Amino acid sequence: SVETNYLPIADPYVMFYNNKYYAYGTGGTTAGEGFACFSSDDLKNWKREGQALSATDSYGTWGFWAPEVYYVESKKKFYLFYSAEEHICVATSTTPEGPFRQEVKQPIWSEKSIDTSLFIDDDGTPYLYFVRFTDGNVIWVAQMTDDLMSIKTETLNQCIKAEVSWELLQGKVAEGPSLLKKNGVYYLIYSANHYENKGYGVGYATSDTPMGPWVKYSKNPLLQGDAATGLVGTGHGAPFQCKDGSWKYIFHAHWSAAEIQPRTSYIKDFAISDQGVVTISGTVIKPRVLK
Ligand SMILES: [Ca+2]
Repeated sequence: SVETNYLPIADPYVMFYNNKYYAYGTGGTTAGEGFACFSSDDLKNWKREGQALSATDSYGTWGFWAPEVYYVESKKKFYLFYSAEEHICVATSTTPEGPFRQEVKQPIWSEKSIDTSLFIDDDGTPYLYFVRFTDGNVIWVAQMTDDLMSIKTETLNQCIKAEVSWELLQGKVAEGPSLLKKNGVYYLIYSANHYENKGYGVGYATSDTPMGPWVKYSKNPLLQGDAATGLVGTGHGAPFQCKDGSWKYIFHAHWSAAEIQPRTSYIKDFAISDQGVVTISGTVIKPRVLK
């Protein structure tokens, strides 16, 4: 039977671990503030796994946004990177579903920041992408310490700010970073505009280093509303590999053309060509939750 005909989260992230998809996003919780965990075998039908993170096990009581979860081979443990009260935080778990907890309930650093996304390079060096409120919402990067608990502030670098027309429909916002490396090029995939705008959209930038400098793709945006479904407010997503070796891009959209809330998530195809061009395309998978 059907719980809901949607995947009821915003700012979605998918981890493919041990032949199983695991989704985490903003909202859709059933046991208080924090993050839920959804799992799936096929990307269409999802089941709830429980409350991945409870507010009592973390810094903060409000604003649990934009979670990403990674199995770190180096540490043989799961790491949940997230925002809480407009600060960036990290919790750990021995399993994909949780409970993710902080031993000490504090953020990574003191400055307000959101939209954490981790990248560990071929070198073994960890990088954290996140938003600082320096000139609108701006995507920054810094190298992390070995324990993935702190950033090295001396490595702070500015990545992307809202500059071109499609990125300045509402407010001054570049956010929801995602990093992928392919054939020596680092691709920073991000969202621009206030999420409430129907023109929330996804674009990318490239660089020969993980911390820039960055050149934006000339044909951005990659995704700014899906034509076939009429989904609008499309953004804050994540790329991920599938069982068969192809890629997909999970993202949210407004509830409908009339109402923003509650945002829900959808899946399209994703790829980086041999000539280094990124595409988000294909018929939208409209996920649902079963019990
Ligand atoms: Ca994210």
